[PDB]
Amino acid sequence: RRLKKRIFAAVSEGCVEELVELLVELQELCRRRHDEDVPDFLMHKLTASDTGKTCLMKALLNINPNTKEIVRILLAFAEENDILGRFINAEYTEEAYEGQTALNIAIERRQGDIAALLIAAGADVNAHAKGAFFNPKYQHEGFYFGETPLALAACTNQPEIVQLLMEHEQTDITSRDSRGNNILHALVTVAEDFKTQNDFVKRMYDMILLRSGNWELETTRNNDGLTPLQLAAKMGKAEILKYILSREIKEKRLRSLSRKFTDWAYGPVSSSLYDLTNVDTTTDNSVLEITVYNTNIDNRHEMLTLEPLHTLLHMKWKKFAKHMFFLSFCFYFFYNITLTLVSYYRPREEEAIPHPLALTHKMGWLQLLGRMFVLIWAMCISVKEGIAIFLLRPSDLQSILSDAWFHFVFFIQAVLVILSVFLYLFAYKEYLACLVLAMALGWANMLYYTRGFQSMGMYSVMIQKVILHDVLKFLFVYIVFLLGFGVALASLIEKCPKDNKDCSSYGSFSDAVLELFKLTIGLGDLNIQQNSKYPILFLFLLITYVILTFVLLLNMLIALMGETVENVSKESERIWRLQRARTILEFEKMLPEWLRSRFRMGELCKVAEDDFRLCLRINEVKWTEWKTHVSFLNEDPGPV
Amino acid sequence: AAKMGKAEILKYILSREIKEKRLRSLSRKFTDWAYGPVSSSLYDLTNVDTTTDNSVLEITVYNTNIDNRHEMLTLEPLHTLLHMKWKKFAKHMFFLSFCFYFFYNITLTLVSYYRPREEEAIPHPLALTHKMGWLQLLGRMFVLIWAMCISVKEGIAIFLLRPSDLQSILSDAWFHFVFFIQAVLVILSVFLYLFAYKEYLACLVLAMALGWANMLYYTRGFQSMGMYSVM
Amino acid sequence: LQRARTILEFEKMLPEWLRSRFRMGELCKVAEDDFRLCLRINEVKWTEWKTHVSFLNEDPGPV
Ligand SMILES: CCCCCCCC/C=C/CCCCCCCC(=O)O[C@@H](COC(=O)CCCCCCCCCCCCCCC)COP(=O)([O-])OCC[N+](C)(C)C
Ligand SMILES: CCCCCCCC/C=C\CCCCCCCC(=O)O[C@@H](COC(=O)CCCCCCCCCCCCCCC)COP(=O)([O-])OCC[N+](C)(C)C
Ligand SMILES: CCCCCCCC/C=C\CCCCCCCC(=O)O[C@@H](COC(=O)CCCCCCCCCCCCCCC)COP(=O)([O-])OCC[N+](C)(C)C
Ligand SMILES: CCCCCCCC/C=C\CCCCCCCC(=O)O[C@@H](COC(=O)CCCCCCCCCCCCCCC)COP(=O)([O-])OCC[N+](C)(C)C
Ligand SMILES: CCCc1cc(O)c2c(c1)OC(C)(C)[C@@H]1CCC(C)=C[C@@H]21
Ligand SMILES: CCCc1cc(O)c2c(c1)OC(C)(C)[C@@H]1CCC(C)=C[C@@H]21
Repeated sequence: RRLKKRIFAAVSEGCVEELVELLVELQELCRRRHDEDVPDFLMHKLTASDTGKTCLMKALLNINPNTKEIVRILLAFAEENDILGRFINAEYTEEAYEGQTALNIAIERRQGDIAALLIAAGADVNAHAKGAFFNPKYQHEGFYFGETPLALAACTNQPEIVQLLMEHEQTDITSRDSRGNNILHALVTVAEDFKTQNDFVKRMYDMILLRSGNWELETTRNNDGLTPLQLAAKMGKAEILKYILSREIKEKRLRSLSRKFTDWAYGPVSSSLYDLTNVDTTTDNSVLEITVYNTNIDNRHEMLTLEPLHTLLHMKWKKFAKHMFFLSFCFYFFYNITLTLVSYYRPREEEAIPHPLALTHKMGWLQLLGRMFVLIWAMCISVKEGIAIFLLRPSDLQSILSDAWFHFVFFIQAVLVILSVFLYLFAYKEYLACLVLAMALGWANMLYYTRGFQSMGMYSVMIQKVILHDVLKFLFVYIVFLLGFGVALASLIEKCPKDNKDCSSYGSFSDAVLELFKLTIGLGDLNIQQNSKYPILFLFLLITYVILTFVLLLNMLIALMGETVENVSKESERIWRLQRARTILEFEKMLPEWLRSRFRMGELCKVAEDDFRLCLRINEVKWTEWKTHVSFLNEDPGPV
Repeated sequence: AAKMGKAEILKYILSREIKEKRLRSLSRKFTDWAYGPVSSSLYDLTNVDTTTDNSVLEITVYNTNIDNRHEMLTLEPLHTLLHMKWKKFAKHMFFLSFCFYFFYNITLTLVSYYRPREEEAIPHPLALTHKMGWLQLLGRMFVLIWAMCISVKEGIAIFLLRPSDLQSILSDAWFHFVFFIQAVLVILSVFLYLFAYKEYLACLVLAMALGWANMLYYTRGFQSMGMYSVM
Repeated sequence: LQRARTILEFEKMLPEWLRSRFRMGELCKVAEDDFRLCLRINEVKWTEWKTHVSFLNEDPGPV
């Protein structure tokens, strides 16, 4: 293998003369040495076995200003000895790198000129790469282009090569990779925001679709049942989603491939009929379901401006969800009042036994429907939220924000009511402690129903983000000081002469924690005389607790100050639109078949000749940029 | 460049790529490979790690006569190098610290509210227990050994205090003293009580209150709490 | 910053055998007659492109 290793060193450096020298020798060699299987042994003297790497690969992996040459001498050599098929179509063999061919290397190293040669020489254009570096799971183990040479040219912004590969036949544009993705899914995969990758996926996602001329690639489910449209929604790619929905192909013969059919235009005013094929919840998983109920991404706020949704969210509220949100509040109001107008009349007395909420049995009519409404609606929450418990594929944060703080307290409230009626039934006196939490949890949870009511809605967000993030810290350090300084003053106190009982406020530890607790809130009375060994030390630990406590309270107002000036005006108004969206859809999931169909949005359209699809009209006004409006669906400018 | 605090020049010395051949040997940014956007850059750690004597990672951190030590620690054979040392060994040792310093104050505290809150003739507060059960033996004994342990150790941090330009005040030394004072007041008392003095109680109580407030120190490897203990 | 002092102050404590085990780095053939420690830091960059020529090892990736 001396001739083998030296030719590898030849393509490496760039020595063309030294290459042509051994070029003759391998030509002189194979005629008489190891004949009768010439092209196999000849190839075997070019294969870097245990890797599959041939000379042509070794040439283009290592680019030098003298590289266009060494390719040509090997290609003309492949022509003479007739190995041109297996020569170019050879691939690596190891699992870490499989399928990587010559065309795969040339498209990466920006040698677009050499690419045109290898394609014309008969390179398998619809190649693949099913290795590990080419299908990583974690980041920074490799690069996912999509197991086609076309994708690597498009993902890496090589439009000249994409056009050339595209025009050449045998270029199956409807191909599919290992994980089922076609060329369009992969472009949705590798696409970041404008801070990162500039815009070229938006431009290259356009170029392939315009020329394709069919509703084929945009309607392909990879393996898990996802189109490029749905895939863009799940991963959280906002820029590409803005294009897919609001796509106008003004050039005729491809107006059919649009979703922005302009109904008409009279000067500044125009009417754009967007489409709602797979955006509404009529079918299975859609944008409006994925965009809202997803939690594994972070930018769900920015997506809900994209505007066959925002108009679509608002109209669902005006129709049905505004009412159902209020019909909810009236029953949940009547419930707590019922639970409360039992709790302050029957428990505040004792004869032998009161039955608190059980089957009334010797009470008037007023109290029958009272107690009965509690148990049925108590079980009703107790069941329902439990399904929301179960369908809780882990909300990435936790029980904490984005919804699940509230579905538990609803659940806990329902359990504690029914739990008590079981406790009381056997014998137990523990019924009262459960009704009282059932009130206090209930009243504080009426605060929940403030989201379809604006500015209050933003206020119920700010309280929540504040009782998760800053106050929880302040307690945790306020505990350790209180419990810390609590012992110090609870131990410095000494003998309580029984002749002078209740000798001091600070006695046991339990009293020290509270009489310090009353001090913090601004309540009670203080006298530095309490029976102690050191009245000088007994105060220094107290004035200590005043200062050290006080300092954190200033860390409080500034830590929220450093939170509110950055967040509120953008934070509250936007996540409010989010949680309001879940409320709309969650009601739409409830509705029966006949009632949902009646309230289904949309209006039919003749967007083109052989094309009827749903729509949603959104008028607008625009003055700054003008045109001689030519793209009309219907020429008559206006309604009717 | 590290000692004087010159950040711009340090950014160049570490991340130097001499792409032109014949002088690639003079680099510290050897690219292992590159496949399109993804690449792998093998930076160097000749005199950046603490394997040898005074280095960047020792000078950049322990220096106080400059002001811009923050901006330097982004320069990135350090930031990656700081983070990996934590994941390996220092995350654990920081928590093994907190458990013993937790068990210490609880020990010091579960003596302070049971024996001092009574008086017969004399209680021996923390001395050699001598007619107590096993629970109280390892209790008192753990206090004195670990009390001396802080009392010694921080004292070396006292001595190796080429004046931290501010003072005892910020950038570290506010906390190494209260650790020291806490350790002194405990052992100081056991000496005071030994002779005859009644002053033992006043020292145990500061030993608690200083101790509990200094548990706030151990909040730095735990993020957002860590930023709160700075503010 | 203060987190950095905590890391090193612990590293100053560690005995000889335990420090050597936890020593970072990996050997490299950066050049012909040159072996030195290293630390791999991968990255991602999209805005500026080039026909990458400066390779230590030609095989693009781990292993
Ligand atoms: C976060 C902490 C937990 C939160 C809790 C939240 C709720 C607040 C909790 C309130 C509890 C209030 C007192 C309860 C009733 C008394 C019983 C008791 O506990 O004490 C008994 C023993 O215990 C002691 O004497 C305490 C000594 C150890 C202090 C531990 C503090 C740890 C904080 C570390 C923080 C780590 C920070 C880490 C930083 C990274 C003595 O009590 P007594 O005199 O025998 O009892 C009176 C008798 N009576 C009741 C009949 C009248
Ligand atoms: C024609 C009528 C036939 C009956 C249809 C019945 C349909 C009702 C649906 C599903 C039927 C099954 C009921 C299950 C009961 C428990 C569900 C539950 O929790 O509900 C909630 C109320 O949610 C509601 O949907 C309101 C229920 C009041 C009756 C509405 C009738 C009018 C609907 C047509 C109106 C058209 C008006 C538009 C203008 C033209 C109670 O709140 P919660 O316990 O905290 O629940 C969590 C959810 N939440 C926090 C987001 C609120
Ligand atoms: C600056 C203004 C803003 C901030 C202000 C600070 C805010 C608060 C910060 C911190 C809380 C501070 C603690 C206060 C406790 C005082 C009372 C005490 O310790 O002893 C007393 C009670 O003792 C108990 O009841 C023992 C504790 C029981 C466990 C429940 C703790 C409640 C905390 C829930 C946390 C909810 C978290 C949910 C929200 C996120 C006396 O003990 P006793 O003798 O046993 O009882 C007397 C009656 N008996 C003799 C008849 C039995
Ligand atoms: C194989 C084990 C053999 C033993 C090795 C012994 C090594 C220990 C080192 C030095 C030995 C000498 C000890 C001197 C005692 C006083 C020092 C001191 O203050 O310590 C501190 C704890 O600091 C620690 O280092 C933790 C000590 C607990 C034992 C750790 C054993 C596991 C080490 C291997 C773990 C590998 C796990 C990684 C995953 C694989 C106490 O806090 P402080 O008093 O306030 O001190 C100031 C410093 N501080 C504020 C920054 C915290
Ligand atoms: C008001 C914003 C939403 C809300 C509702 C609640 O029901 C409660 C909330 C918050 O905070 C906690 C969990 C601390 C409360 C504990 C006890 C009660 C009586 C109520 C709990
Ligand atoms: C909490 C942040 C760090 C800290 C720890 C402490 O130990 C103390 C701190 C601060 O402030 C002073 C010095 C005023 C305290 C004096 C008395 C006590 C009981 C504690 C002192």
